[PDB]
Amino acid sequence: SAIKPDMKIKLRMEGNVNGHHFVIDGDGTGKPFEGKQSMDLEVKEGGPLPFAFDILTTAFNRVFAKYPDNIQDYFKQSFPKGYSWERSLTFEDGGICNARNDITMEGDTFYNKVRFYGTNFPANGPVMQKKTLKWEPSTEKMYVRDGVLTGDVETALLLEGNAHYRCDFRTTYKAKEKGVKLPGAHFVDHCIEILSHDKDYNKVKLYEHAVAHSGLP
Repeated sequence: SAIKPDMKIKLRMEGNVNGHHFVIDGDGTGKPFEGKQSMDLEVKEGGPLPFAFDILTTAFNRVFAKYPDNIQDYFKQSFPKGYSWERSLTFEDGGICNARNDITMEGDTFYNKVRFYGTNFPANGPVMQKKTLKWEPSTEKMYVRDGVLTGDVETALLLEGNAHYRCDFRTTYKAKEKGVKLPGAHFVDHCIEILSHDKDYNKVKLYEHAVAHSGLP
């Protein structure tokens, strides 16, 4: 195995939401085989961000997911050469984002080149007014569509005042190496949380736990 039980994470995100430019660096560690990761994020340019930090967090690697023996693990078999993903996020009030990550490995470290582009967020909506509290736990449906591994998430952000703000994500995943075999259809359960933050979310500690399963308990 190329992948160790303890791996470092290095990340740079460049992006624009509703015209606002920003650059965010990340440093972290995780346990690929237990499906757990945490990372420290720091806004380097464009802070304080004028939109809900929460919209970025699913962009800050399905290598961090506990896969049982009976599901093909496309992500761990992609290394050391690595893989990319592209994601479209569609929010219920017309906000739309496109994100991508190119993931590489050098020694004990995953490097992440992340881009995040958002537009059409209404000025009076929860993203631009900073009314989000968290992502609900979610299930990602994994299947093959025209020869490409595809994940669908139907999820929601909890808002201030007991309301939910619905999001649908579609992610396409592509190994750099031709001839990594596609998996069968399956599920990955996700829980993402902000563990700590400073006043304007210039510094954030982020955690994710993910488990692959075939639907049964």
